[PDB]
Amino acid sequence: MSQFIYPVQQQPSLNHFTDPNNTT
Amino acid sequence: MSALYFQNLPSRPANKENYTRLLLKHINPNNKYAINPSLPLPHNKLLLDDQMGLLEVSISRSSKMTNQAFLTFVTQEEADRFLEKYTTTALKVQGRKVRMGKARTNSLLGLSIEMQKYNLDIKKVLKARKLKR
Amino acid sequence: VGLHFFSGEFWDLYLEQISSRCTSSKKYWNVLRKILEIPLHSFSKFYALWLQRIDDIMDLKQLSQLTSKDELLKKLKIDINYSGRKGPYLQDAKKKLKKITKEMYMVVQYQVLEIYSIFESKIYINYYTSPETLVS
Amino acid sequence: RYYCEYCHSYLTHDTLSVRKSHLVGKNHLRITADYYRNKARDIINKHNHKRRHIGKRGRKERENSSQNETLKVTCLSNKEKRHIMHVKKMNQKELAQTSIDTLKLLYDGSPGYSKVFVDANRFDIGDLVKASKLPQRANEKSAHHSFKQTSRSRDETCESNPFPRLNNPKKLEPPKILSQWSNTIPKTSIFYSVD
Amino acid sequence: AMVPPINCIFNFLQQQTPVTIWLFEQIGIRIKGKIVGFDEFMNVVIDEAVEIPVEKGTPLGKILLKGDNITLITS
Amino acid sequence: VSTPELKKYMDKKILLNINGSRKVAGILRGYDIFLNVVLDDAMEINNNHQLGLQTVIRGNSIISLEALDAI
Amino acid sequence: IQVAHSSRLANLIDYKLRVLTQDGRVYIGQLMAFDKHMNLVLNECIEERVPKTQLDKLRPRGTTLNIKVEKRVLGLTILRGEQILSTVVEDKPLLSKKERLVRDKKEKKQAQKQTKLRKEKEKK
Amino acid sequence: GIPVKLLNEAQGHIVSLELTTGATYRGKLVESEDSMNVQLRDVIATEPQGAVTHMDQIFVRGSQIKFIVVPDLLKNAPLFKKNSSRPMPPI
RNA sequence: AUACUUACCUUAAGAUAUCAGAGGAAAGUCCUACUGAUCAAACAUGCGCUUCCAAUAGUAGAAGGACGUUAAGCAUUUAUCAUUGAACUAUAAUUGUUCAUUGAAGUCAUUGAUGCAAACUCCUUGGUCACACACACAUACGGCGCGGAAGGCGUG
RNA sequence: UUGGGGCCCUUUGUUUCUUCUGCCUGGAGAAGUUUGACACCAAAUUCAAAUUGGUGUUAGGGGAGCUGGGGCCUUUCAAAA
RNA sequence: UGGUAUGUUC
Ligand SMILES: [Zn+2]
Repeated sequence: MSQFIYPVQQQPSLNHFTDPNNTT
Repeated sequence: MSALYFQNLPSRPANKENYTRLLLKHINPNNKYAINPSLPLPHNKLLLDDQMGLLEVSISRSSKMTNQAFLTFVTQEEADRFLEKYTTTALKVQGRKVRMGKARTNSLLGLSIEMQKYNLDIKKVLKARKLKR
Repeated sequence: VGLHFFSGEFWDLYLEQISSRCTSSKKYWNVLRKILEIPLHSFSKFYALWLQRIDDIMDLKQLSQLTSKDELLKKLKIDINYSGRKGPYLQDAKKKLKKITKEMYMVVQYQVLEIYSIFESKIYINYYTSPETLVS
Repeated sequence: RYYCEYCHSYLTHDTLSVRKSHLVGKNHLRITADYYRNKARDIINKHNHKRRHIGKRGRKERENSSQNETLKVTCLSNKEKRHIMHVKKMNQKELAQTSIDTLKLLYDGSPGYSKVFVDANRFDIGDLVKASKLPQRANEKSAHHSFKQTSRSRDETCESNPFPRLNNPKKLEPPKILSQWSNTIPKTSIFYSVD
Repeated sequence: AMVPPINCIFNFLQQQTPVTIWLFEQIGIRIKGKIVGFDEFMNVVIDEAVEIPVEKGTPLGKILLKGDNITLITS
Repeated sequence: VSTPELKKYMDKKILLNINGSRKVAGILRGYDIFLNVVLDDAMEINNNHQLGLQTVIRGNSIISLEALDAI
Repeated sequence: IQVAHSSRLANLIDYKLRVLTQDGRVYIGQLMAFDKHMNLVLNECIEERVPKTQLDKLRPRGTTLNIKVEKRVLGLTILRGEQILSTVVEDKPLLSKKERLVRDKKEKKQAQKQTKLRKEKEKK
Repeated sequence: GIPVKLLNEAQGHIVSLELTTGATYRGKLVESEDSMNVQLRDVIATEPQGAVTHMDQIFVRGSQIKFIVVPDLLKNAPLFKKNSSRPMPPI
């Protein structure tokens, strides 16, 4: 296979700190 | 008139004219003779080769004594002054340091300078014929 | 413009000019070592060039291309003037320099993946259009 | 007479028409391409040694090597080095054909785009790309390839594509990382990104 | 249709159209005249030749001009 | 021997430097195997004064012949 | 360096020449080929010239003259024979005369094998 | 002879030639002849006192050439091979 | 691969060492696994031939580079032409000086170019061979270890 | 056959003649050597294999026979004196 | 009695 691959990462499980949409 | 004796010189220059000029460059760089190639060297038989006292060099190809050479100077004192130039720091020709000391026997050209200061030649040639025996 | 996130194409231009014109090849190492710290979008490519270009080192004196002599002896404990059998000593040296590159890659990968994931993934328009265009 | 050392073939009395017809022949052109591919491959992979002039180690050197230790040598097997040198040659080939073309993707809607990036409408190599095409004498290959060619004209104005963002674009592609160092990455991203 | 330069010199002969002949420089004259006959080597003979410094120059009558010198033949 | 390959430059405007200083621009009408060239409506670029209705140039004195048109 | 007394320009293939042209410029490179008109092909030839400013140090009167020489690097050039004025030899070839002989015998073997193969292949 | 044939090898590759007037030209070599007439295309032209311009095509008469610089791979061209054997030419 | 279709071609001549002598098909020609002399090439083979072949008893050095750094080093020198208006000096049509306007070209550079010089760093190259750590030499110097490189000369 | 000492391993694809097995507490094992084998390059059939077209490699040292050349010695023969 | 080139068929 090729020496360059796209990165892959785990989700951080969605509390109120990790929500990018939180406005309150 | 006292000839210095040199050990630990390089033995691969071969030709005497080339060997003398390369040595003499490592002695006194930017000498008159060393920086003009294809000048004749003086042959001074019984014209200083170099100022500050240097009168001749004398090497041989004899397989007993390869690296050793003998520089003879004008007078007895310059022979001792030359050691003074080193000042306990070893001169180096190519990559090897040259140990040097005054010879156990004075040079033949030095004897010619002191004697002028031919019967000697008779004695030396009879010595050579005895050593041919 | 050298610190631009998309400035990898500039550094390709600079490196191909260096590798064609220069005879000495120290300038390529000295440019590529700087490129190794910039958090570019295409940062890995220059890490792969450095890894290949380390991997093709064929003796100890070439390692003075990479950094200085004193830094190798003091920081990484490599002596370039090591006289002896020089094969496995060189393989040990290349293993050590590949480790120090791994830590520097790890730093830059954190920088680049942070900048991409928060910010640069989100910008879609990078160029001026006209005084009548609107932005989202 | 004329003899083509690439093709290894004699021909009859060379006239500029006959010789010029030969040099653009197809069989000749694949053989000539192969020749210089092989010679460039050789002046890369020529594996031949400098002479080694070995000096007698001094005793003062040879004490300090007695201190240090023997250091272990890693050597692969035959089959292992067969596989690994295939892999390394493949990596150098695909790292040589890698080119960075991001800045052409980023400017894909800009007002003067066709005149600078299409590369067929440029003013310096516009005529040359036109001359470069081929005689194109076998059109059966052209009908076999059933795509539309979809050329960008030079006459585009910014009225087309007023609002670029109305579903027309896709996100920028993530930065590629080294596959041997793929466990180096932080495990979880900071924010919860859906999809 | 192409006119080779032999044909143009021969048309200068056949219509007697008066030519200015630029010799190559560092000599520094020009020959005006009319072409009577021309060679394979582009030697030309000139009737009623005038030489001009570089329009008061001297007349020569009829000359043979060696073609190694000639740079332009213009009308 | 062999005629020069100027079949593509016919009937197009062309600038060539005669000797090392003069620069003559005209329409190329014909050529020879010595690279003699005859071009109509010549002009000598310096103001630039026209030569004549029909000129020939001895190709001994031509260096280079770049074409100021389509080809 | 000493060159054989009967060494014509056909012998001096792969030696490093020193070609002198009419405009005072010296071309130095490995000789590859030559021709009837004496126009060479030089492998790594580097052009040198004396600038007009350095030139008056050459005129007849320190001990040794020092001329900074403007050199350009060009590679695999073919010269034109009309311009060449004289050629001198600078350096011997890389390979020794014995080792050059060994290579030539090897190459003759390999070429004869390849044309023998091409013949027997066109027969079948 | 070999040098003129080497110039024929370089067709379609960027060559650089210096004329006898002093000018330098670097461009693709479109056509070359046995007389050394060369036609360069997309040519960058440096005049003797140093001004650089761009020309679309140029035809230089080969008598005026000092030297031509071809690409560097062509030292591996087969016309340089000394020991070489031919396939017995046909009728 | 075959086959078929077209399109483009299908040629400068001549020669193979020289001179002399004997023979064969009065002038010349041709030829002689004929004979002398010269020349040239290859291959063997030699010269007391000539030049060159790097510390480890040490951290070196020699040859050649750098399209390398210090480096904006130190010292000089360069950066348009025409037209018109305005002030201006003046022996002066306004020659000199400054500001603006129209037209024409115009390699980049001024951290450049040119002159001088030095330090430093690094690349390629080599028998880093063997025996020696030695008192030599006027006919000045055993050139009386094995190889290698390059030429000079001689013989077969 | 076993052990000891010295030097070398950058031989960097760990002996580089090829393949296959294999190695640093080691320097090893099997098969092979030119109308042949081996390595690599390019394509398109819609991965690989397949084939066609190409570029290379097949080495270094020592010995026995067989043979070309020189130097020196012996014998024999002929002519220059 | 040929060569190179071209494209079709199998
Ligand atoms: Zn061919």
